[PDB]
Amino acid sequence: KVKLFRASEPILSVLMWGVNHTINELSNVPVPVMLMPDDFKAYSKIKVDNHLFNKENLPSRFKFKEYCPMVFRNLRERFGIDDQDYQNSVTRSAPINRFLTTYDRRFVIKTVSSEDVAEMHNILKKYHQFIVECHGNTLLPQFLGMYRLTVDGVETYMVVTRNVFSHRLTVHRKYDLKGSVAREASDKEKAKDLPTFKDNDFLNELHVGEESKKNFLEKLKRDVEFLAQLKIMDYSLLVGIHDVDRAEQFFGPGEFDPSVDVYAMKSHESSPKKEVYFMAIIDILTTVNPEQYSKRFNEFMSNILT
Amino acid sequence: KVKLFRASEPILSVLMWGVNHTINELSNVPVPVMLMPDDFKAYSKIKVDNHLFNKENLPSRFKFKEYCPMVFRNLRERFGIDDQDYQNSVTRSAPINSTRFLTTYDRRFVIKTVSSEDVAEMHNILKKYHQFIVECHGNTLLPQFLGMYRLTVDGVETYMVVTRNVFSHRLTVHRKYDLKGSTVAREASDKEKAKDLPTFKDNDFLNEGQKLHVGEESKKNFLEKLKRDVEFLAQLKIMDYSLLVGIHDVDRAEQEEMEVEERAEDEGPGEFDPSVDVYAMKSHESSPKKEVYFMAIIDILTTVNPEQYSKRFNEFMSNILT
Repeated sequence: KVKLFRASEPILSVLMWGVNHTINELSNVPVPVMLMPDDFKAYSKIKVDNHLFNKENLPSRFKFKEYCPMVFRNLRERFGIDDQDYQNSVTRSAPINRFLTTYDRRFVIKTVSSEDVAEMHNILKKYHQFIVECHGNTLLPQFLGMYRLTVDGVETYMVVTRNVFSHRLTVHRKYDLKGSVAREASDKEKAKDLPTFKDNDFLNELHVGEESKKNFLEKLKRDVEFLAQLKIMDYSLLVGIHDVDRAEQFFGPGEFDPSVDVYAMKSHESSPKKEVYFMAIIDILTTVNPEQYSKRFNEFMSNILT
Repeated sequence: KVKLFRASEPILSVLMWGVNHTINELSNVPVPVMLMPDDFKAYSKIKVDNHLFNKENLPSRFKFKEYCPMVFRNLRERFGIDDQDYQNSVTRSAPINSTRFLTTYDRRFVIKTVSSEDVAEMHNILKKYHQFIVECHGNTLLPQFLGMYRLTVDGVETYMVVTRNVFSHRLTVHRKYDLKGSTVAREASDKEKAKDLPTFKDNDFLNEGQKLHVGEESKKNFLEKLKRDVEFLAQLKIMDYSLLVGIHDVDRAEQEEMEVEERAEDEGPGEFDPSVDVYAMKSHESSPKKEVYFMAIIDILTTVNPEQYSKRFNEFMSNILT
């Protein structure tokens, strides 16, 4: 209950302090009957300027800013995420390795630009109403919070999402898929321990059954169609495969809580390999178009599952 | 759980918010082995700029600064005050009037509005004051300093010093005095005398033939505390403090209470916890009316000399009681 905010970097400690502060503050704000237009233009800003006090892990001076806190708190609720757990995932231990992850791997913390923040504000209302409408059952990124950190006079923007991958299960194959032209992974990329394979890598070489294919493709058509309405493109389908048998060499094989690992789906019983898949849409912020991009994306993702 | 910080004035909302905030933050600072010189020069500053957010009770923009929070946390500890109790006494409901003399809703603590010179003086005296509080284990008639803050609302600064209440947080004061020992005239004004609970002075107590019946055990303890506190004040450049004296009539309270329950109809007793009401003395057994007194030294921040003022203070206050 004594929360030091020890971290590898001052910036991370400031993040921890900041989520802590803002989440607490929000625990002193009543959950409204509904969001109002102003909430979509609102923010909190804090400037800390301490002196000879509590400088073990935190800087003496810094700034923290949370964009649209009522909206993100409502999003958090809609995604079945308790403010307290969110807070604990950020504050109990330094987030880890620009893409970061909370120590418990539940949440991804992505550094962004000023333009991503603007874009976010631009789509936030429609995004929220869409989340409401789909009861949070979506394949889009699930945005949990958005922050601006000012450390040493240097502004850093962050967006917090639920992890596409399991927070426990090891991912054994990564693909990033646009359905696009053509693209592959490099010698530079095929070098890594975790290669980000691509469309050509995948087509060169997913078994969930026809009901799962139904619901997944349903979700996808609805999300990709929403993305085309907002006239967005160049996003991908992030796909990760956990090979159950490979991992076997408290515990639980291929075991996971689908209320937590939200994008996880298991192999059909008559699958060649015992496997768990993770599939979501990413990169929705920053000679074709949405209609063409959206529909092509759909064709491709469709001929990916059986 | 949901603390709204609702108040009569924005300034009070900021105070509630500020105490809540600083105590919470201190909850994430390890309590140390011994206070360091740095702790006596230290402070926390926070600037809040909320835009279209949380603006029902709080100002959108305000600043809160706490002076030397490690030291006042330690003082709180040495005075038997738990941080959470403190924080709750400030946040659960708005502090009430008695700026510039405020009380928490539960009558436990006093919030005084002070000058920047007063804050500066506190800083001059804080190390020695803390040392004294240490070597006397909190048993003192001096003001018991619990925190010191600067609030900024609409560009305007306000400084506050929080103290433990001299009076009981339950037992109601039926008559009060401010005593100095001043050979000079010390009298209550027609203004003050017209008030509901006038604050009487030296010649008011002398003329009224007032005396407080505590019996010698209580009296010796008290005179010993006073002697040491006043010598401590004289050690510094300190003079012109007063003895605040509150008198609570047990019977009179009983009557008031009776009238209350009797109104409700149509529409222990004189006891006190000495760990909470820290300046409180029961009337002696063989004493006229059953009273409870509250006696503390106040006003120590802002021809005769401080040593002399100290001995004279002490003599007058010896004579105040039997």
